[PDB]
Amino acid sequence: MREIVHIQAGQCGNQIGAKFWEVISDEHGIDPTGSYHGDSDLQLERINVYYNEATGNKYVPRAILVDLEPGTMDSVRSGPFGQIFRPDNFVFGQSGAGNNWAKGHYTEGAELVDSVLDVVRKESESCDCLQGFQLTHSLGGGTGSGMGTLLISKIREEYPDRIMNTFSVMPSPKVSDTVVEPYNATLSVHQLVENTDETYSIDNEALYDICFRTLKLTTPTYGDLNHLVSATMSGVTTCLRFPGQLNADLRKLAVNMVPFPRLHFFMPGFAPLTSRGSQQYRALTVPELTQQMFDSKNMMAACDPRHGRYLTVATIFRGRMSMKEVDEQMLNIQNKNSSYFVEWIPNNVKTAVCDIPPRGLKMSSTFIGNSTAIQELFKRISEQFTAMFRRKAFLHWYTGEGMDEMEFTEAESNMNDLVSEYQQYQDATADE
Amino acid sequence: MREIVHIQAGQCGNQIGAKFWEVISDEHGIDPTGSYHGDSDLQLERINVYYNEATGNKYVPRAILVDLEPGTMDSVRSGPFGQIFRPDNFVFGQSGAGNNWAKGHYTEGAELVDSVLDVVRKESESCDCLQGFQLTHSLGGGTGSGMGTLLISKIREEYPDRIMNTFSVMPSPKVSDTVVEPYNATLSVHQLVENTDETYSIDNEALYDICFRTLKLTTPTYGDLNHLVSATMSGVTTCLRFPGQLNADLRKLAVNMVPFPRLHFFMPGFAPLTSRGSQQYRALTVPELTQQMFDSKNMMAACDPRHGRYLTVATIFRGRMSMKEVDEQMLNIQNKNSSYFVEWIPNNVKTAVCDIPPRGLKMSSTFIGNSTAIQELFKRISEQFTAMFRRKAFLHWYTGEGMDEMEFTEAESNMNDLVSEYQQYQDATADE
Amino acid sequence: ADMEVIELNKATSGQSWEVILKPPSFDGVPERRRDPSLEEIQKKLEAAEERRKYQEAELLKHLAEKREHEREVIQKAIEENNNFIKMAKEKLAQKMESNKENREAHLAAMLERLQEKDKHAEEVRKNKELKE
Amino acid sequence: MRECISIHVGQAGVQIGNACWELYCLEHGIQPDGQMPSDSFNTFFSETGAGKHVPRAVFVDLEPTVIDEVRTGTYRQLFHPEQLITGKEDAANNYARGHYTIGKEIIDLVLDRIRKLADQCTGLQGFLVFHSFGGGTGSGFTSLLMERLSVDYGKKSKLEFSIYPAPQVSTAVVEPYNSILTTHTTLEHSDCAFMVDNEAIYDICRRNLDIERPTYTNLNRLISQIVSSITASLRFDGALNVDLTEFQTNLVPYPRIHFPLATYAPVISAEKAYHEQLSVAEITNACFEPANQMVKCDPRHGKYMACCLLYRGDVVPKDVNAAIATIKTKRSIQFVDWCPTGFKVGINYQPPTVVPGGDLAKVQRAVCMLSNTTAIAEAWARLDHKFDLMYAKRAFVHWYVGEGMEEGEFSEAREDMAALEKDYEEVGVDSV
Amino acid sequence: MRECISIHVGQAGVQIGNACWELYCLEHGIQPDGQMPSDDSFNTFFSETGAGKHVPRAVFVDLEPTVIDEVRTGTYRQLFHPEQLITGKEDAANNYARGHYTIGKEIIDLVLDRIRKLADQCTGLQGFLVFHSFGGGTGSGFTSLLMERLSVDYGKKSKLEFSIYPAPQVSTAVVEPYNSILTTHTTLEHSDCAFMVDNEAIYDICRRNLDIERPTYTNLNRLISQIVSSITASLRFDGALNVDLTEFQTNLVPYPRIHFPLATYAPVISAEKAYHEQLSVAEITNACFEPANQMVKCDPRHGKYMACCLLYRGDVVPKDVNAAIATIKTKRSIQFVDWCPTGFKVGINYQPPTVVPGGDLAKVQRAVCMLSNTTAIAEAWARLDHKFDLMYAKRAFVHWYVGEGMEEGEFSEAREDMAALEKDYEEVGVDSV
Ligand SMILES: CC[C@]1(O)C[C@@H]2CN(CCc3c([nH]c4ccccc34)[C@@](C(=O)OC)(c3cc4c(cc3OC)N(C)[C@H]3[C@@](O)(C(=O)OC)[C@H](OC(C)=O)[C@]5(CC)C=CCN6CC[C@]43[C@@H]65)C2)C1
Ligand SMILES: Nc1nc2c(ncn2[C@@H]2O[C@H](COP(=O)(O)OP(=O)(O)OP(=O)(O)O)[C@@H](O)[C@H]2O)c(=O)[nH]1
Ligand SMILES: Nc1nc2c(ncn2[C@@H]2O[C@H](COP(=O)(O)OP(=O)(O)OP(=O)(O)O)[C@@H](O)[C@H]2O)c(=O)[nH]1
Ligand SMILES: Nc1nc2c(ncn2[C@@H]2O[C@H](COP(=O)(O)OP(=O)(O)O)[C@@H](O)[C@H]2O)c(=O)[nH]1
Ligand SMILES: Nc1nc2c(ncn2[C@@H]2O[C@H](COP(=O)(O)OP(=O)(O)O)[C@@H](O)[C@H]2O)c(=O)[nH]1
Ligand SMILES: [Mg+2]
Ligand SMILES: [Mg+2]
Repeated sequence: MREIVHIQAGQCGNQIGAKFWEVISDEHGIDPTGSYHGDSDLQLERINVYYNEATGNKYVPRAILVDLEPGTMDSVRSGPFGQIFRPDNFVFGQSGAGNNWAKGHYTEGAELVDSVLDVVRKESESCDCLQGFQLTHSLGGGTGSGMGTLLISKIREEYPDRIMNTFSVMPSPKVSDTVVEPYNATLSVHQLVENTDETYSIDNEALYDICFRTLKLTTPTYGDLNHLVSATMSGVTTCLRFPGQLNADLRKLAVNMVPFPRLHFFMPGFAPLTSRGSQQYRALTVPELTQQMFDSKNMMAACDPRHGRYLTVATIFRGRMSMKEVDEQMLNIQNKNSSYFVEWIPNNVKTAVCDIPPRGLKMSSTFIGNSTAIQELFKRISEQFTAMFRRKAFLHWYTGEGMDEMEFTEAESNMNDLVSEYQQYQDATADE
Repeated sequence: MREIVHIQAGQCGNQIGAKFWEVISDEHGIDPTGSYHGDSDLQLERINVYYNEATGNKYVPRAILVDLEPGTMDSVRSGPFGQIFRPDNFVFGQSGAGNNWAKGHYTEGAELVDSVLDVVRKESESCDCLQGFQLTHSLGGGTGSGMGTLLISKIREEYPDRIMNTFSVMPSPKVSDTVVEPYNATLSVHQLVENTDETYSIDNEALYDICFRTLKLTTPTYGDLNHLVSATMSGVTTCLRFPGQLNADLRKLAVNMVPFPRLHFFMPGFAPLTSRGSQQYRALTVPELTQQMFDSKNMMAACDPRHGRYLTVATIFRGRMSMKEVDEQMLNIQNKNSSYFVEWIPNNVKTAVCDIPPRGLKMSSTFIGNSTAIQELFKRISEQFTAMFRRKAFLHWYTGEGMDEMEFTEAESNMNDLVSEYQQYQDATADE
Repeated sequence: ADMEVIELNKATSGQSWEVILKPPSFDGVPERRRDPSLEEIQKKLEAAEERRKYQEAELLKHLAEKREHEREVIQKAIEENNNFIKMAKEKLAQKMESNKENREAHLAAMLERLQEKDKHAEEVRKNKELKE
Repeated sequence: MRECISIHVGQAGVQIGNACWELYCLEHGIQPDGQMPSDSFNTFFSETGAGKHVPRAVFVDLEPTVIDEVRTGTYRQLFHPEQLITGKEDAANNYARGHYTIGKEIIDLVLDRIRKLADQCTGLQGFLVFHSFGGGTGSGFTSLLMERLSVDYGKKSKLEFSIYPAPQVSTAVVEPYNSILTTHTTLEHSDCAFMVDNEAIYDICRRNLDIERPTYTNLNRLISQIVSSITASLRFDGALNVDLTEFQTNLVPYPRIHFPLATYAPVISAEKAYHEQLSVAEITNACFEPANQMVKCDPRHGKYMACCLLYRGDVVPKDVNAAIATIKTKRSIQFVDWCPTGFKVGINYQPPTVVPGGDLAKVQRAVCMLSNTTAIAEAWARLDHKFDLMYAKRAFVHWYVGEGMEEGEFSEAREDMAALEKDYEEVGVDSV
Repeated sequence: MRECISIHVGQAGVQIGNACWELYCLEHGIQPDGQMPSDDSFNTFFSETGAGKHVPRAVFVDLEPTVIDEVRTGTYRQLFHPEQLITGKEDAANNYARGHYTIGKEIIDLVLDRIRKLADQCTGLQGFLVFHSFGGGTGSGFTSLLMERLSVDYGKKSKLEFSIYPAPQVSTAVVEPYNSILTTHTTLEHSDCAFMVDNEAIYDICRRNLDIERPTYTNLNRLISQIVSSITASLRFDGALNVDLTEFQTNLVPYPRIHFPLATYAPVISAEKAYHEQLSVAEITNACFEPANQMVKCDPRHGKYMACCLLYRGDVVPKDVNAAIATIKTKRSIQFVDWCPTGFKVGINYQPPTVVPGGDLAKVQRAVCMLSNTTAIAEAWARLDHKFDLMYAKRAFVHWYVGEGMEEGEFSEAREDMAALEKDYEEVGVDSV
C-alpha cells in the first residue's frame, strides 16, 4: 500500500472534501495553480500519496468529484483552490437523488456509476503504487449515502486487495436536511460495515454541540461544522502524508486499529477546538491537550469515551513539542484511566509526533480511537429508524424506487448486530 | 626392524611433532637445510630409523604432517625447522574438524583419510625393513582424536605385522575450556585400546601441574609445556635412535613392556625438570637423579606411582657417568619400596645407559612405566564423560554427524573395563 | 689310603691319566618313541603357521567389518539428511499451496457476496420501471 | 577461506546491518568505497578484480525507502547493485503477508542471488541472519528465507540476530503474534539465535549513555558493538581469540536450547569520564549485573548451562583469571550440575573501536558475555502471555487468516512455545 | 677326517664366535686372511683352500643383519669364506615362538642345506659345536629348531652346545626365563652335551679379578673364549683326553637327560696390578673347587658328584699335578654318588696359554680348566623355573608367544620337562638301587 485516490460524494462530501483539499494544500505549501511554494524540503514528502505529478512543475490533486446535482459542481471552482482539480474527473449529474438513498444507490446512481468507475482506472492505473481509496460522503442525503456506497461496493469488487477508507459524516436531527435521514444512514451503515476496511465516524450532532456550546455560536452554519471537520481530517491523514513511521500506511493503520472486521468505525477526537477563520488562541501545552481524549467535548462523534472501552488508539501530535514529555503525559492518561482501555490488547494506545501543525493551530492533538462507546451513535440512528419504521412511514419513497421492505429489516438487523458486537467486547475481560 | 614412519595429527600433534623433530635433529647434528654438521661419527649410523637418506649430503625426516586446518600447515615452515620435511608429505585439508571427534573420525576425516593412506604407502615402500608407525596426536580436539585414530585403524588393517606406537597427549579441564573434550578422549581411548600396540599417555593436567610451585613459571602458553613433552619424547627417543642395545626396537620394547594386550598405556616420567628460560647449570647428582623419576612430581601422566603397582619399568640414563652407581641406585630404590613392583614379574625394572648425553645440562633421565595407577587418569576422563553423558548433553554435535548413542556407551564401557583390568592386576598376588 | 693311577693315553701335543682315590661304593642293574622324524616336525610347524596366519586373518575379520560399519554410519549421516530435506520441501510446497487455495477461495466467496448485490440491483428495476 | 554470508531482512535487519558495517569497516580502516592501503577480515568481506573489498552480505526488504537510504547515504558504492534486493509494498506488520503474500514474489529472486555470492566462497561455514521479531518481513520473510535455505543449503549453519519487541520504542499491536509465529517456524532451522530486547538496550543508552530520547542511530550503535564482539573472532586472529562456531558448541547443548544471553561492559558516553581508566575486575562482575544485558530477565534466579566470556584490547590473563575467581567466591551464580567446565574465556587483540561521530567513548578494554541461561525463558513467557491475551478473543487474527493463514497455525505456534518453555524448565532439574 | 662344525646362532652365539676364532688364530699363527707362518690337528677347525688360505669350518646365523655385518666389515672378513655368514632381515624380538616357528622357518631350510656343503668337505665328521644364548629370540628358538633338524639331517651325530645362561645384570629382557625353559625342553634330546655359562658368574670375576667395574661383551667374551679354547684342548691340538667329541658323553654325561657339566677356569690374571710371582699347581688346582672362579652360580658343597676332567694348558709335569691333588683331597667338602667312582680323568696340554694382544687378560705360563658334572647345577634350573612359574601363574607376556602360533599347553609341557629334570638331578642323591 503506497498511493491514495480521493473520491467526493454529494453536497456534503464535495464541500467537506474541498475544504479538506483547501487545508491540506496550505500545510504542504501548494498554491491554487498546482505548483509548490513551501519553505522547507519536508512537505513534498512523497507527495504522490494525495497529489498526482502533473505535466511539468505542477502537482494536481488525485481527487474524483462526484454528484448527481450540478449545484455543488459550479460552487468550489469559483471559490478557493477549486481551479486545482483535473477537468475530466468532475463527474456531473443533471438529474439528482433528492436526499433519497434508493434513488442514489439504485435509480439515478446506476447511470453515473459506470461513468465514475472508468475515470479512476485512468488514475489508479497511472499510479506506480496503490494504497486504496478514501471517500468523503454524508449518510443523510441521497448522493453520498446512496451512490457513494454503490461506488464503495463496485470498487471493492474491482480492487479487492486495497483499503477502503471513509469519512462518513452521518446525520443529526439537530442539523437535519430531511425526515428520511435515519433510513438513509441505516441503509448505508449496513453497506459500510460490509464494504469498508476502515471508517471515520463524523457525527453531525457532535459538531453541532461543540459549535452551539463550546464555540457558543447561537446559530451554527455548515461552514462552522465543516471547519472543525476539515481540521480533524488534516490531523487524521497526517501519518498518511509525512514520514512518521507509525501506521503511516493505509494497511498499517487498519492492522493497528481494527481487531475484528466489522468493528472498523473510529471515533475521531481533535484538540484544541477553534472558531472558523478567527481565534488568536492562548495555546495548550503537552499536559493541557493530552487528557482531552477522555473529555467528550473534544469528540467528533457524539459518544462519551468513559462510557465504553478503547480497543485501539492512535494519538497524533502536530507541531514542535518535546516528544519526551509528549509520551510521558500520554502514559499518565493510561495508568490513571486503565478502566477504559482493554487489558486483552497490550500497548493498544500508540503515539505519533510530527513537525507540520494544522491551519492557525501552532500545536494540536488528534485521537483516532476505536472505542466500544460508538455503539451509542448507532443506537441513536437505530432508535431514529425504528421510530419511522414502526410506523412504516415514508417507505413509499423507497418501495416506489424498486426497493423491498426486507431490505430495510436486514440493514436495521445488521446494525443492531454491530451494537451488540461492540457491547460484546466492552463486557469482555482477560480472565485471570 | 630398522626403519620408522612418523605421523603428526592436528594442531597439538603437529605443534609437538615439529618440536620433537627440531630437538632430535639438533640431538644428532642436522642443520635446517638438511645437511650434517655433528661433531663425532657414532650418532651417525642410527639416523636411518627416523630420517630418510636423501639425494646428496642431506637427510629428510620420515614424517607425514596431517591436519584438516591449514593453520598448522603454514606455521612451522616459516619458523625454525619446517622446510626440512618433504613437500608432498604435507597432506592437509581446508575444512577443519572443529574440535569434534565424529567430524574428524567420520565426516571431514573420510575425504582426507585415503589421501594420507597413500603418502604412508610411499614412505614405507621406500623402507628396507620398517619397524612400525608412531603418531603424535591429542585426544581433546577433532583432527588428532578423530582422524588420528581413523589412520591408526586403517594402517592396522593394511600393516597388521607392525607396531602402532602413540604419543597420546590427552585433555585436561585445567588447560582447555572446550567442553566436548571428555567425549573426544573416551571415544579415542576406546579406539587406542583396540588398535595400538603401545601408547605414551601424555596427561596435560600433569604438565599443567608443572607450572610454578617448584616448576618456575606462573604464566604458560603451550610451547613452555611443549618444551617438557619434546624433552620426554627425546628422552624416549634415545633407545632405537642411538647405538645402545636395550629396547632398541619397537617390538622388543612392547615384548618387555606389555604383559597383557589392553594394558599398553605408559606413564612417562622425566628428570631433571627444567624451565624453558632458566637453567640449573652445574648441578644434579646420580642418587638425586634416581629419586626424582619415581615420584608424582616428575610424572607426565597425573597419576601417583605409589597409588598403584609397576608391571614393567624402562629406565633410560643420558649421562656419561659410571653405570655402577646408576644401577646400584636401581637395585636399592626397589628394595626400600618393593610394594610398588609386581612380585609375579621378576626383574620387571630395566635400566639403560647412553654415552652422549644432552647439551643443555650433562645430567638426563627418562622413565617409561606401565603402572596400574594409570587407571586414575581414565577414571578422571570417565568421570568427566559420565557428567555430560548421564543427561545426554552436547550429543547432537555427534548424533547429527551420523553417530549413534550406543557408540558412546561401548566407548565408555570398554574404558571402565580397562580400569577394572588395571585394578585386577593391582590386587593380584603371586600366592596361588 | 692309596692314589691308584691308570694312565689314560700319551701324545705329541699333550698327555692324560686317570686317578681313582676311593673305590665306587656301588655296582648294580640301572647303575612309542620313533624320535625325531621330519614328517612330525614339519606337521607341528605347518599347524603352528595354520593358527598364526589364522589369528592375524581373524584380526582382519574384526577390522574389515568394523571399517565397513564406519562406511554404513557415514552413509546414514547423509540418508537421514536427505529424508529430512525431502520432508522439508514436502511440507513447504504443500503449505504454500494450502495458503493459495485458502485465500483464492475467500476471494471468490467475497466476489459472491458483492456479486449477489448486482442480482439485487437487477430485481430492483424489475420491481420498478412502471408507466402504468 | 571460512566465509560467512550476512543476510539482513526488514527495517531492523537493514538499519542494524548498515550501523555495524560502519563499525566493521572501522575495525580495519576501510573507506566508504573499499579503500584500505598497507588478511583475516576476508572471511566477512570478499575482494574484486579491480582490487577493492566487495561485501559478502545481502539486504532484503519488501519496502524500498529503507534500502534506498543506504544506497544513497554515506557508505555508498562499497557494494554492487545485485545484493540490495527490494519490493514495492511492505508486509504491513503482518507475518502471513511477509511469509505467504508479498514474500512469495521475492523468495525465488533472493534464492537466485543467494548462490551467486555463495559460489564466490571457497568454503562457507553458514549464515548470519539479521531480523526483527514484530515486523512483517522480519518475521514473515525471514521465516520463509530460513525454511527455503534449509532446503537450498541443507545442514549448513544459520546464526540469527533477532530484535525482541519493546513497547516504548515505535511498534505495532500485533508484534507478539509475529514474534511467536516466526520462532515456531525457525526452531528446526537456525543453529543459534542471539536475541536483543529493544527495552533492555533502550534502558542502558538512557541509564548509562544518558540520552533521554534515543533514536535507532543511537540504539543500533550499541547493537553493532555487541555483534562486532560476537563476530571479531572470525574477522581477526589474536594469540588465542576463540572462533564463534567452536564455542557455539559450548553454548548449544540441545537443538532447541540455542538462545544465548548477550551482555556488554563498559558502556560509557563520549562526555566526561576521561579519568578512572576502568579496572579489569569491575567489567567482569558487570556481566552478571542485570543492568548491562541485552535481554530483560534475572540470571540470579536461573541456572547457568554455559558461560562464554569474550574480551577486547588491553587485557592480561592473570587479571582476567583473578576476576573470574572473585565472581566464583563473592557471588552465588547457580551453575548446573551436568557441565562443569564453567566459563569459556577468549581474549581478542583488537582495541575497542568506536564511531567518531557517535555517542560512545573510546576505552582501553571491553568485555562481552554469551552464557546459555534458563533465565531467557522469562522473555518468552512475556511474549506468550501477550499472544494468549489477544488470541483468547482472536484479536487481529482475521488479518492473518485473510492472507491465507490457517487458524490452527496459531495454536500450533503457541504449542511450540509451550513445549520450548517446558524444555527450558526441564534443563534446570538436576539428576539424582 | 675328525673335524668339528661350529654353529653360532643369535647375537651371543655370533659375538662369542668372533672371540673364539680370534683365540684360534693367535695360537696357530693364522693371520686374518687365512695364511699360516709354517700340529697336524689344526685341520679339525680349519680347511685348506685352492689359493692357500685356511678357512675356519663354522657357520654364523642371525635373523638380524648388523651383528654378522660387524664381522663382514671387521679384520677377519677375508678369514671366513664370503657366503659362510647367513642373515635374515627382522630379528626374533626376544620371543622363542618368533625365532622357532615364524621368522626362523623362512631361514631353516637355507641353513641346513648350507651346513650340508661344509659337512661334505669332511672325511668323517665328529659332530657339532652349537653356540647360543638362553634369553634371546634367536639362540633360544632358532637353535632349538636347528638342533631338532640336525638330528634328522645328521642322525646319530654327537652335537654339543654352549648355552649362555641369563643374568639380570647384563642387557636382558623380562621374558628371558620363558625363552630359557622353552628352548631346553625342546633341545634336551637333540643335544649330547651342554656347557652352560652364566653371565652373572662371569660378570662377578671381572671387577674382582681383571679389575673392570662396568665391562662390555668384548671383555665378557674374551673370558668365555678362554674356557671354550680349553674345552677344545685336544680337539684343536692332538691330545690324549677329549680328542673326539663323543669322548665327552662317555667320561661325563651318564644319562641322556643329565648332560650339564660345570666349567671352571684358573688363573684369572689382569695386566694392571704390577708383576706377581708365577704361581703354579697346589695354588691354582684348589682354585677349581673354589666357587668364585666358576662359570655357573653353583655351590658343589651339597651337590653329590659324578665325574671330573682336570684340563691343563702350559708346561705342567704329572708329578706336581698328582702332588697338588694330594693337597686338595686331604679333608674337603666334596663327595661322589655311590655308583660312579672318584675318578678324575686328568689331562695336560703342552701348549702355552694364548691371550689376545689388544685385550685386557695377561700372558701366564700355566692355565687349568675343570669339567665337573655336579647335582649343584640343578640350583640354576631352580632359579629359572621359579621366575617362569611367577610369570606364567598370571600368563604375563604369554600372548606374544601364542600370537606367533604357539599353544598355551606348550608352556605347561616345557615346565613339566624341567619339573622332571629337577627330580632327575635330585633322585641321583640316594643310596642307591
Ligand atoms: C591455551 C593453554 C594455556 O596454557 C592455558 C591457559 C590459556 N592460555 C593463555 C593464558 C590464559 C589463561 N587464562 C586466560 C584467559 C584469557 C586469555 C588468556 C588466558 C591461563 C593463564 O592465566 O596463564 C597464567 C589459565 C587458564 C585457566 C586456569 C589457569 C590458568 O593459569 C595457567 N585454570 C586452571 C582454568 C580453570 O578452568 C580451572 O579449571 O581452574 C579452576 C579456571 O576456572 C576457574 C577459575 O574456576 C579459569 C581461570 C583460573 C577460568 C575460566 C576457564 N579458564 C580455562 C582454563 C583456566 C581458566 C592459561 C595458555
Ligand atoms: N534496534 C532496532 N529496532 C528496530 C529498528 N527498526 C525497527 N525496529 C524495531 O523492530 C520492530 C519493527 O519491525 P520492522 O523491522 O520496522 O518492520 P519490517 O521488518 O520492515 O516489516 P514490514 O515493514 O511490515 O514490511 C519494533 O520493535 C521496532 O521498534 C532498528 O533499526 N533498530
Ligand atoms: N656373554 C655374552 N652374552 C650375550 C651376548 N649377547 C647377548 N648376550 C646375552 O644373551 C641374552 C640375549 O640374547 P641375544 O643373543 O642378544 O638375542 P638374539 O640371540 O640375537 O635373538 P634376537 O635378537 O631376539 O633375534 C642376554 O642374557 C644378553 O646379556 C654376548 O655377546 N656375550
Ligand atoms: N458537516 C456537514 N454536514 C452536512 C453538510 N451538508 C449536509 N450535511 C448533512 O448530511 C445530510 C445531507 O447529505 P447531503 O450530502 O447534503 O445530500 P446529498 O448531496 O444527496 O449526498 C444531512 O444529515 C445534513 O445534516 C455539510 O456541508 N457539512
Ligand atoms: N600440550 C599441548 N596440548 C595442546 C596443544 N594444542 C592443543 N592442545 C590440547 O589438545 C586438545 C586440543 O587438540 P587440538 O590438536 O588442538 O585439536 P585438533 O587440531 O582438532 O586435533 C585440548 O585439550 C588442548 O588443551 C599443544 O600445542 N600442546
Ligand atoms: Mg519496515
Ligand atoms: Mg640379538
